[PDB]
Amino acid sequence: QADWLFYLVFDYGERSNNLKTPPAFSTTGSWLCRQDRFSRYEYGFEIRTRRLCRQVLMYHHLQALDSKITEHNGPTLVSRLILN
Amino acid sequence: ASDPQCSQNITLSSDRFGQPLKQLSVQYPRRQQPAINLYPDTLPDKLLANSYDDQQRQLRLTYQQSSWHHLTNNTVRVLGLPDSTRSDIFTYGAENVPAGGLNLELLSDKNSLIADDKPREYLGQQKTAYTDGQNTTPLQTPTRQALIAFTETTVFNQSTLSAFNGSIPSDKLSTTLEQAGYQQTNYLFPRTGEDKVWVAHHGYTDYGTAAQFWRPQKQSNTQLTGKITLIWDANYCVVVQTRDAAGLTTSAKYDWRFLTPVQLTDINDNQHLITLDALGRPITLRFWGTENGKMTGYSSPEKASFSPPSDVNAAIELKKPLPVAQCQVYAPESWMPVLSQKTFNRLAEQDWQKLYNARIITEDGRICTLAYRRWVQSQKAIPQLISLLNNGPRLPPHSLTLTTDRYDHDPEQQIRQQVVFSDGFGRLLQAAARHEAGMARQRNEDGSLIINVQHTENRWAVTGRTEYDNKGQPIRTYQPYFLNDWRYVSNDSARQEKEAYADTHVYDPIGREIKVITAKGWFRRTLFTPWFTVNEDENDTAAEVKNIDPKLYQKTPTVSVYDNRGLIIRNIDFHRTTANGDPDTRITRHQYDIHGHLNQSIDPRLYEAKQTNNTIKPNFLWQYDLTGNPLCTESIDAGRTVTLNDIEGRPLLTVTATGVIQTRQYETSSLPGRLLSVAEQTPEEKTSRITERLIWAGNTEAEKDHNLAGQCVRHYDTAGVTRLESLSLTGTVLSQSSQLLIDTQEANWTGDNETVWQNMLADDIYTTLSTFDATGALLTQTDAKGNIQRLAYDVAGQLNGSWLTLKGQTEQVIIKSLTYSAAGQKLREEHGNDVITEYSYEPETQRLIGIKTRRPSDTKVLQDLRYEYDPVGNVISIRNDAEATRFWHNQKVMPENTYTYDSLYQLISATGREMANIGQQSHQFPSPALPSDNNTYTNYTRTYTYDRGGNLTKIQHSSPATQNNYTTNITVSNRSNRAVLSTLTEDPAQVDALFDAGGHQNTLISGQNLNWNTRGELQQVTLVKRDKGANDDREWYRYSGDGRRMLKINEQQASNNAQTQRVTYLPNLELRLTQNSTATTEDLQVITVGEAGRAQVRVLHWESGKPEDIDNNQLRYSYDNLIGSSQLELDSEGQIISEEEYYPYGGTALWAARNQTEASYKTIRYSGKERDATGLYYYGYRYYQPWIGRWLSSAPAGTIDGLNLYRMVRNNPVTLLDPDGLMPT
Amino acid sequence: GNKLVTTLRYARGAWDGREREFRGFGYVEQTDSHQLAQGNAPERTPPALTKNWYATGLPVIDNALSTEYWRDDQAFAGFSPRFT
Repeated sequence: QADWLFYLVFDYGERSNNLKTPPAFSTTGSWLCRQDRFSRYEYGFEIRTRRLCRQVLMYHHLQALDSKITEHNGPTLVSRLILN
Repeated sequence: ASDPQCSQNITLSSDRFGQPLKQLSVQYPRRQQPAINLYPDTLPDKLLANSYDDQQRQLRLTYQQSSWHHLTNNTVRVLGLPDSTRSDIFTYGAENVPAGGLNLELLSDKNSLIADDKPREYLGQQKTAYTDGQNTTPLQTPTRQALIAFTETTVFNQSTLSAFNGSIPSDKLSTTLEQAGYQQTNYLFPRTGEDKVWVAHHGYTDYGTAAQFWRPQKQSNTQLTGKITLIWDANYCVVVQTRDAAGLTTSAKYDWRFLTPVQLTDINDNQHLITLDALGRPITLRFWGTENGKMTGYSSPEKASFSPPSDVNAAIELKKPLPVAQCQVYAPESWMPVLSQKTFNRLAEQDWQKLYNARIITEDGRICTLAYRRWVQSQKAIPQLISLLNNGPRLPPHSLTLTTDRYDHDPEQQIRQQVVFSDGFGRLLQAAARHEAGMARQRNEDGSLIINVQHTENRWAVTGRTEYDNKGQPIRTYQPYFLNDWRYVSNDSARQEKEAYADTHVYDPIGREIKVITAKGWFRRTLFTPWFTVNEDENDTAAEVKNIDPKLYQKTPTVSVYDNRGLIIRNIDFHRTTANGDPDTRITRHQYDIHGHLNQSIDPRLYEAKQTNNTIKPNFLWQYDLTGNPLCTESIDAGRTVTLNDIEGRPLLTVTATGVIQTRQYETSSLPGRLLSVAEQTPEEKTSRITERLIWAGNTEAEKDHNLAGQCVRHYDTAGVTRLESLSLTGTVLSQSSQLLIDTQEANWTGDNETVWQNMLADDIYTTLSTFDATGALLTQTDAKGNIQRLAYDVAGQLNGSWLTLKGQTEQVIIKSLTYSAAGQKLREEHGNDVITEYSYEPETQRLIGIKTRRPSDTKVLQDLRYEYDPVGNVISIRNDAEATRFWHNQKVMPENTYTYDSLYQLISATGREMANIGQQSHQFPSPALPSDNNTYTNYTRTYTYDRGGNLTKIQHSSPATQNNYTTNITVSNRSNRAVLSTLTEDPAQVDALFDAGGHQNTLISGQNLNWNTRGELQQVTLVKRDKGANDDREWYRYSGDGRRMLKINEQQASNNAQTQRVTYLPNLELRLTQNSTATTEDLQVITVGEAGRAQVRVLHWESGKPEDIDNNQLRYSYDNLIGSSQLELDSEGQIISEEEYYPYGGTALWAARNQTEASYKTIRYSGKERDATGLYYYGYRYYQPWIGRWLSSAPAGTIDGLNLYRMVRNNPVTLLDPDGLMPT
Repeated sequence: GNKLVTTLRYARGAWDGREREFRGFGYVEQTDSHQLAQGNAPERTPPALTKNWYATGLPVIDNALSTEYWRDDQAFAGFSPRFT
């Protein structure tokens, strides 16, 4: 993560999106399994998908960009969309 | 159905990567006139007759040649990197169009119109100079990064160099072009036998390296300018500290969450700061910096804490002493109703989660619109929710700005609060500014407008209100008004409240507006055909609506007739002076060149003369370079002007219409390239003088302390020197000085030593000071002697009162109070002499339709003027219902002044009341009648005769009561449109002899000649010519760099009046020194408040020679009529000192005063200008001549219209005004 | 309260057959109509029609479409495809 300044993150349910505080860049949760699970077979094998994106969010590494920012700034949330 | 215009674009050839190597743009000619015209019902007979022109029937073939680099191999693929292009045009007639038109096979054929290798006009070529970050020498091929060093383009070839005519020798031209930065070279796509062309190089970049990411390090707009630089931030993604060639450096800090600069520092080290909210929207700004090395503003946030509210109501109610400006509140969600605590308590407290899970209630309590409607459709709706939503008083998405102008210790001026509402399409619905207490429209809680008004302290000026069609076009607009709220008013009630004023916009299927319907009671309308556009004004459409009977304007539209390149070639006007006659169809003709630029233009009068006498030239003739710059212009009325510019586009060498040679010295390419000086000479002079010189500031501490870095601080011109002492943080002059040249000195600012310039300069030097608020509004002003003004503003930032103290004196109130309409027009003004003016408006147009001035202590009406108008806006009548005035004998009521116009809105006639003894209008202003004279005033009428060229030729004046019957006869050249009175000549063949090469009139009357300077301002006028050793009575002037008059010097040479009347013009101060050649007779300092033509109040202060019947520190209040002409001048107690009526063309119709001593101090008269003793009144850039109505000289300003030498306001002096001369075009 | 309505008509569409895919509609007719709010104007911006013809790649239709065009006898000859 130190090699990059910006990050585009797709949340599949690993973190709460009903927070007043920002969602974590890196979390301990796990994606949520959707009700409408489905599969495709046109490639000769089953490709089954069980998840969908819940939110889309951007983070910027602010110390790499600025320099005077508190060390816990790699995962700094800038903006996000809620996909309900 | 027929005769469309048609164009076709044909790719002739392309490479394997699809790039257009060869391409032709085909413009087809106009189709042969058919038997049937499908639209004549609404046309004049001559619109069909004059619909066809040669310029509409040519086949125009514009051909492109091109090439691109392609870096293609196994490891790199970079395509489409252009390095060359050429454009040429072939022309053929209508007869050369192949049957069936043009297409690619016809064109690719060997013998086609462009395949046949015949000559064509070269329009230009361009080249790309590629680099590698090391060399300035262009690469044969580009790098992977396509780094471009610069762009080359053609500017000149022999057809454009010939355009310089005789203004420069060919030896000098070749030298000059290289000095000017042009390179003579070959063609990218040459043909056999072609000559070399000149190019300009621009857009220079020095690039960094891969390690720095491939970013620029240094750049220059052109080869001749200084390079500028910047610092890349640590990650080469952000620009830091841009820096000028002069060492002027800016600085900034970014909010890295948004990569958006938030802290900005200028070259004078002043600072601006904003912050951003969570979404990246700017929220409120702060500023600080120094003005005289001393810090001022709000400073940084830690010095004066402030937290922007999220609440619009709190914002509306915030206190004046905020340490911020432009405070923002955003409410984009206001359209979406929100759950209240009460409905929560009655329902959601137990069921919140059901509605939340049902996606009706949002995280913040807002109510979903689409999900809610679905909830209802599904029949799951709940009555507490239904009521909550139905009763939600939602407003369009909006925001509020709290505009402040306060700083430091001063919170005194109230915050300007503006709420703006947008629609759901991102368009602007309206905005309103909190205004002052007064009447306003009322509203109901459902946003329902009530037209009736009531007084309130809480009202906002609602403006720009617009309703849209959801494409973004207005379909309806509303007039401005005051509302006793800021909240948006429902569009439904606005439509219902018929008494409210609004306009309707009617569009065709394209979206072009074709009918405009106004509240005024009439409408505009237009017709489009492939060849012309017909603009029907209100007076024409008024014929259906059925004041001069609109039959006069029936079918008299203004019509634009186009060529087949989309340029306007004919301007067709229909001139009728009677509704029962035929129009004189007037067509202004225009010819475009091969580049589509105007080639030449001529009016109908000279056009027809030209047809029988071909030695008569156009009003305009033009020449252009290959980029379209106007290298040369020539006019039969105004002479020939030629200019050669630099690469940036600024002049280097120019020759005026009068032959004056001027040249400009700029800083070198290692420097910023700013102007340093201008030198000039007439053809007869061999050594030029430096008439302009600029001493530029750098980046030093002293310059920064006074905010002068990068500014020109010493400006030497034709009058003297202007010097900046200090600028404000708002960019205004905080302090400046000025010193003028001694009468006998010339502007020749040579050498490098200020001592010399100081010896050239007079010892009369002054400094003025100004105090500003944080937005730059003027709060106070100290003049050259020490007289001090103080201003007050309303919440909207408009002047709402004014005070003045003379040096050493107690402050006087000049304006007790001032207030405005929703449209910002003066509504009421209360003067310090206990005189009150009320302003009567027409809501339909928000036009001033009347002026009422009273002296409330005896409720005396001093004036009451009403203005009546036609459908377009020509005043057709003015009537003053007030008592005629104390200077009149046995007369109480003045007659209505009527005005008659023709179909072109020319003033044909006017009537009114004039002094019985006014006599002949001339250059000599009459004595006033005094009240003891028992003066008789009489009725008059005056008729204005215009020719076919739009020139005034005769003024027929009559007054049967005194038989003041005479005609002013204007003789106009029969070759040009130059004109003089019969006084100088009756012969149209000799009129031209009364003008110089540049169109400046040579003489006023026999014995009174006009001595013009090199720029066009009049240098000197002879008033009394004497012979042999006698000295002539003369008036001479000194003007500044912008033509502003600095001095008016009237020198009387008579042995019993050897006297100099010296008037110096200083901002807001007139220094009027009258002295005999041996002794001062009078010395008067006039300090003014406000502007002439805007009811300016003046105070007369004497240091010497005050008359026995004159008070010192005397206040003089000018009351102007609708056009700025001074109607009355009142004293400090509101009594009438004097009055004047004017003829429409600036003459004097009526003139009287209480005391001729007092009358002698009134100089501001017609349309706010002074009546110069010469009879030729100076307006910026030119002088007004009342017996002609066409001033004295021309201007380069006329272009596209095809206008003559000059005329006053398109001949409608009682409706249209142009005090600055900005109208011609 | 102002509302816009747009309605499209389709004609002459086609299927590829050989590569078995939908090719498109040879003719698309789009009408735009300004149903502006009552009480606003005495008249609405008159409606507009856009008539578009597209290549489908099926020459039978692409050629047939030539007779559906608005006609002008005084017009220039129309176009035909070019292969190179």
